[PDB]
Amino acid sequence: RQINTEYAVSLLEQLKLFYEQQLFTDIVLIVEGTEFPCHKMVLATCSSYFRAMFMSGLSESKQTHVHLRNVDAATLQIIITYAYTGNLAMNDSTVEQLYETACFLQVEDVLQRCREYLIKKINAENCVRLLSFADLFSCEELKQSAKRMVEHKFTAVYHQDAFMQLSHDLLIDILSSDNLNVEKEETVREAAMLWLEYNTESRSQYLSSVLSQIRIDALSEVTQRAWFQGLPPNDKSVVVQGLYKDMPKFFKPRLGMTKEEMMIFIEASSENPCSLYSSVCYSPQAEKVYKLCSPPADLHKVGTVVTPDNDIYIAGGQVPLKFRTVNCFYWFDAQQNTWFPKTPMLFVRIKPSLVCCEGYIYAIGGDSVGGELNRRTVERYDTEKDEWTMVSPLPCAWQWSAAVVVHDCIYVMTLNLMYCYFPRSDSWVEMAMRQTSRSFASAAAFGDKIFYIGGLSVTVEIYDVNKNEWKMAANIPAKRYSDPCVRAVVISNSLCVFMRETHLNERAKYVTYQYDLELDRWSLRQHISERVLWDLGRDFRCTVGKLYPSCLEESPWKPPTYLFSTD
Amino acid sequence: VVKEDNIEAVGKKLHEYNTQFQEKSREYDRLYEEYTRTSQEIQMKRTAIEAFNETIKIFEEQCQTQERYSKEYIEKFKREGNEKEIQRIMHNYDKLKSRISEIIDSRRRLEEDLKKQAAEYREIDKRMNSIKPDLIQLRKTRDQYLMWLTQKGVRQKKLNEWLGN
Amino acid sequence: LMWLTQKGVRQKKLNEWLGN
Amino acid sequence: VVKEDNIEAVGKKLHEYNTQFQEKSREYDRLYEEYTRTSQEIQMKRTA
Repeated sequence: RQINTEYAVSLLEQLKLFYEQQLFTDIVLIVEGTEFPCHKMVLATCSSYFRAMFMSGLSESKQTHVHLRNVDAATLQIIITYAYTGNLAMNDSTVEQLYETACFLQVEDVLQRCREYLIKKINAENCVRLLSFADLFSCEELKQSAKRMVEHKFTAVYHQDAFMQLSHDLLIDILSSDNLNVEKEETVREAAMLWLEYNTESRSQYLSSVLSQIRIDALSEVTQRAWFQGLPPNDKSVVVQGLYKDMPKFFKPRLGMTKEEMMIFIEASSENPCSLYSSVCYSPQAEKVYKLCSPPADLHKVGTVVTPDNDIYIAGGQVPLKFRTVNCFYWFDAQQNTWFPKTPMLFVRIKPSLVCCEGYIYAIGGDSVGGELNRRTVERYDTEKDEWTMVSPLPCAWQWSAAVVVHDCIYVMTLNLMYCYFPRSDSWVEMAMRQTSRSFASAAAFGDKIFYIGGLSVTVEIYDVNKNEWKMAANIPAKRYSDPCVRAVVISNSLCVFMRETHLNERAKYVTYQYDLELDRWSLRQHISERVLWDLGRDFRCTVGKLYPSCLEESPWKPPTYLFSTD
Repeated sequence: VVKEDNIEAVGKKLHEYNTQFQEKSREYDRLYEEYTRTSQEIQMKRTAIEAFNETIKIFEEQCQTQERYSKEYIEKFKREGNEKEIQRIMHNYDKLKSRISEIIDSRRRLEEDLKKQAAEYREIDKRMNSIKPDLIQLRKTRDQYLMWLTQKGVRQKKLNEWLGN
Repeated sequence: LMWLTQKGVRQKKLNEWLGN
Repeated sequence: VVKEDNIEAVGKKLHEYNTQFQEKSREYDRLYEEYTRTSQEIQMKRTA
């Protein structure tokens, strides 16, 4: 039936008006001296606790004064304000006490809202505290989310004071999990040692349970260092995705010992012409084809941001016109390998160029043309506040401008107006630029001297920042004139490119190049074969970030050999 | 062409053979893809089993290192009447032996996986060896029919439309 | 042809050099 | 472009190659016509 909602809202606003002037107040709740007159029906039809307390037919339904203990006055006031309206005003300062009061009062709506709010607000500073909270209050979803977050950044959060005050079950369930993102077992060993020495008089009996969870006879990646590295070129990654899989889980190499440099191909293309905005991850070591889910809700024109902790992110976005410009934010995880929805921005960034300047992602322009107050708007990415504070905006429209941080100072070279993009002073001190006013200048983290190869015209200009000098190398080897499909990459902190200059058909000629700085010469690194690597585009996002091949969808879907000579 | 000259009937044959030929090329490149995936499968396995071998070797090295410890620094951990201090090599020995047993079982699992995948690969590898003479024979008959039957009033576009079905 | 046309030799210009 | 890939130079070479190729196709079909006329000639001379 179409239950009337027009009468429902008038009755609700009338009940609120009556409650504000204290009419028909039949119950009086006493919390730590403070009195609150209220109606029994509203508390019953909102909280299952009050419903059971009133429907019992005892003196609680007859006495007008009810003393509620272990309940905060502010939380009870917020609950009543929800009981008489339904809108919840939650904040990061009083969300845990509100959730405690709700679970003590059993308000399904408030409980679910606080649960989802805590889930969508797990950061790397409260992960352990929220995990302890969920363990104390038995919230399985929040507990699992906080456990995954701790496993993702264990080496960064095991120093917090909340980690040493954890219970025994939390320790034995965190250490036993094979999802610990640690490069060496010594980190987990020292974490267990500091945990057991934090409070010795109460944990002296748990030393056996502590030592039984740390893998000592694992010898994951040291045994390969003992015998030799003798294998096909860098085939240690194949052993990673082999020995790990088949393991009794007691000597298993932790997930952090599987993290290996991976080519995160965001908004990439595939052999299928329909999937021209899909995603195919690649390993520059094991030479294997993996699958990726770069588009979350078919979100295109986004901006990949890999943090130093290897956490790929996205900015702005564009859903297919139901392109419908959207702002839904998404964070690519590594353990679950999924995009996490969060607070949307105020400006739709069209394929933005952003980096973690000073460990802090900034929304360096990466928009369109039509107003400096609307587009080209550098913002800030509040990590713990999960907010998007606006900062000094980019003066002119600068598109296809690779954003590269240099000495904790963004040095984004534009068409022909480079500035001193400051991550602290937020100013545009015109920095040494060039004379070629062109964009499409591919550049990755190349250290002191950056190289903005590209111009759609592939001059390898040297970008000296310390000496503030301006030299030049040469050009990309081609024929009469090759097509500039420069894709500057940074594999394991190196000066390389993914030039896809199509020559003799074969989709695009994917040839990686070796850039010299001390010799300042011109060489070639590797040559990605087209037998597996099919159409991938000419200027698509190709970030490089350490990722687990075990968690990466292991799906090649690309037949190698073709063109049989049988005819 | 079974001594026929209806031209239209001879063309209908042409199409029937067209189907047979097309079906073959599809199964031919399918068998090629199977060959390639099986090749990379035994490659990923020959590397995993040699990794297993070298791990068993280094574990035997640790086993004899335990005997070396039974003469290096065991003098100050056995004559004192304590058992918790020796657990660093004594409780790390029995579980190492159990690890040896379970990785031997895992190696047997990988070996039976190898033989079963080799069986399921050779049961179709023999099909490749038998379908290729028939395939080239059908292609030779098609090429022979392309000299006479095609010159009896059929168009190249008609052949392409018969290639689609 | 995978070098001159790749540089920017328009097909119309190629026809002029193919016609003289 | 014979070690001269320099925009205008690369393209001027392309034109020289165009000439060379054109001269050949003309002499090629001319030699084909000569082949055909000589074929019919020896056929008429053998029937004679």
